[PDB]
Amino acid sequence: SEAVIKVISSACKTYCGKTSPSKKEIGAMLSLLQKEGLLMSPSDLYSPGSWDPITAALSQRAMILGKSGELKTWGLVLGALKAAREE
Repeated sequence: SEAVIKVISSACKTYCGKTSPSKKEIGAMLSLLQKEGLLMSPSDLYSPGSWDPITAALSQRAMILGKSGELKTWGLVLGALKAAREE
């Protein structure tokens, strides 16, 4: 909502680098992860046990609707966290 955008922006930069997303990207993806009912708060990203219902949905709408405007962001924000919760 304001902090998470940065709390995760620093992680993706250390797990991806320049390839990482942007404050504009994540910010938009978040609003979508809250409207779809997939998340109740921006801090929900700290729940690695909810990435399942959040990864299948995004990949489902993209494969079906034909647009991964939010997937490209999820995959990135995930590729970083997944590594942060492994060490």
